[PDB]
Amino acid sequence: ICKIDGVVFNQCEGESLPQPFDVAWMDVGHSHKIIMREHKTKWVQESSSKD
Amino acid sequence: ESCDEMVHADSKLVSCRQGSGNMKECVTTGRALLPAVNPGQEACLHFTAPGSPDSKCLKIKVKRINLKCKKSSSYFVPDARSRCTSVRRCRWAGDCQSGCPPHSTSNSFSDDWAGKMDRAGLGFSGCSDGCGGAACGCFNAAPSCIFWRKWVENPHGIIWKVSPCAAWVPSAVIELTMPSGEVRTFHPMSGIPTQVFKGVSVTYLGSDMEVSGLTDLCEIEELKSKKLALAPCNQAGMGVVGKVGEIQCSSEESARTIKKDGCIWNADLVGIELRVDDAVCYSKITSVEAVANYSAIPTTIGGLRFERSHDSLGKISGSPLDITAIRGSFSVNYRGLRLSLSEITATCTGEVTNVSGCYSCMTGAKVSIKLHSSKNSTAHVRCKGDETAFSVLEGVHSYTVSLSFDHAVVDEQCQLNCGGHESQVTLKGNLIFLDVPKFVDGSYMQTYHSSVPTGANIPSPTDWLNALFGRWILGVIGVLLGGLALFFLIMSLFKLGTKQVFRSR
Ligand SMILES: *[C@@H]1O[C@H](CO)[C@@H](O)[C@H](O)[C@H]1NC(C)=O
Ligand SMILES: *[C@@H]1O[C@H](CO)[C@@H](O)[C@H](O)[C@H]1NC(C)=O
Ligand SMILES: *[C@@H]1O[C@H](CO)[C@@H](O)[C@H](O)[C@H]1NC(C)=O
Repeated sequence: ICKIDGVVFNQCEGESLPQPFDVAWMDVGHSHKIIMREHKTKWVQESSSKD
Repeated sequence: ESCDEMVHADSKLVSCRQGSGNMKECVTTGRALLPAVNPGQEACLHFTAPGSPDSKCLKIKVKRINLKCKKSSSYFVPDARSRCTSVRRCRWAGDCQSGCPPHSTSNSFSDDWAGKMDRAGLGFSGCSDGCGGAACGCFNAAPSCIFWRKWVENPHGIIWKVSPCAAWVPSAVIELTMPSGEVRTFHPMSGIPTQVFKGVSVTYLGSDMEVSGLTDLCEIEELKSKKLALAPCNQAGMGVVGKVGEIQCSSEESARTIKKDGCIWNADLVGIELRVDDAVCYSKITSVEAVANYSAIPTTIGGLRFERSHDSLGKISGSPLDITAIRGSFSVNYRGLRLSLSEITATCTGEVTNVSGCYSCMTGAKVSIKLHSSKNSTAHVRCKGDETAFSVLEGVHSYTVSLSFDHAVVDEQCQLNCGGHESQVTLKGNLIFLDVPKFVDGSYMQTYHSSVPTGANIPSPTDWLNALFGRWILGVIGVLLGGLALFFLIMSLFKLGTKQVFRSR
């Protein structure tokens, strides 16, 4: 992966056109997104008052 | 260069016509056989037409005779890693009441896992159990459903090419040149067709040479680093785990990616062992440094010395000491070919101006012949003892060929003819004799050895005592007188020495 919607990600020597690529992503509050492939999730209820 | 071992098996076997107005040919089909030749020779195939006086030839060039094997199968084995994940979803429904998979549900993907990718590959999605309570993540004393998916990856992308074989039949290279002008090369096998090029189906024959340490060997090679090795490899898809033969795929394009549709794995290639909602996967796939002895390019097992010969469609070779095999003849087949014949040959005459070489030995005696004619390559030399045919050019040039002689002083009169006109030539010169070279350290055999002339192994009385005399009676008398004088002097010296040793002790 070199560029995502006109955003520089890595340093490559040959560019091309955008291509559909299935990949997961998540936001943490920064500008750009973070894509990941190997991740372990855990669902906790905690009986919070927000639910 | 030179040529020998003529056949002329199907002379005058054409059914042509006027030839498009002036002269042409239609077809020349038959069957012939070429005997064994030494590495670095040419086997000419001269045709004879009933109408045309002369025709062209077909030279067969052999450079190396290496010990290779056949190609039973071909596949690529990529490198794999250990990747896995897990989840800790709560039941919260009637899905994880007692058991997560009712009887056979293995597709544990609720449209959320990362398995639907092009870089993941394929694997086995299992399930596990969890605990209950405030510390376990839920609010019910009941086990939870924990699903896990494991898959292999290949970050680097090392590609290997393995080709199992258990024949190891002799083979060689052939640089064939057609009489029309096309020159190509191909690698024939011991009894296997060599992709016949417009009728010519010359094959190579062996002598059923025995082996000593060739039982389970393959030709596994590497593509990126171009590293070779010799080690017992696996068999076709039906294999056993414990040695080479890990997850394969269809082709080289399917080797960088471990996706499905071409990749085949049997069972028990990746282990999983979880303790508490972790699902950590350990590696059990053996690397390259886990197989048996795993010989490399430098191999000296027995008399065979396996090397890496730079060649197409094959990178495995090897050459033991001089074997001097019995027969290595070929089998040339004909299906269809034509050659343009002019039938307009005119007067031509040549002569001999140089003669040199060895005795009846490996390289032979090279004799250069000079000719002059108006056509391009209308010539055919025939003489007693040996027959040699070659090609010339238009005009006057120099051409060097080699012949086989069985006499020290080569002084005879051969007949030379270029097409239809014939003439006479003569040879006069001095030749030498060279024996079979010996073995020396630092030098190893490259391809093979065919044969060495070791029949006579005796000095001929005619050639000997020739340069010492030249007159012969005078020389013999002088040598005898000198020998007698030297013998008398040495006897007198010995008598004086014995007299000095006896007395004055
Ligand atoms: C190489 O394989 C094993 C590895 O130790 C060894 O015992 C054997 O003698 C070697 N040669 C073979 C199998 O030809
Ligand atoms: C014959 O061979 C010798 C040795 O190379 C060479 O000097 C001489 O020119 C040759 N003669 C002809 C006629 O080719
Ligand atoms: C003879 O050989 C020369 C080599 O260049 C070739 O050009 C020519 O066409 C050939 N045939 C002739 C001269 O009839």
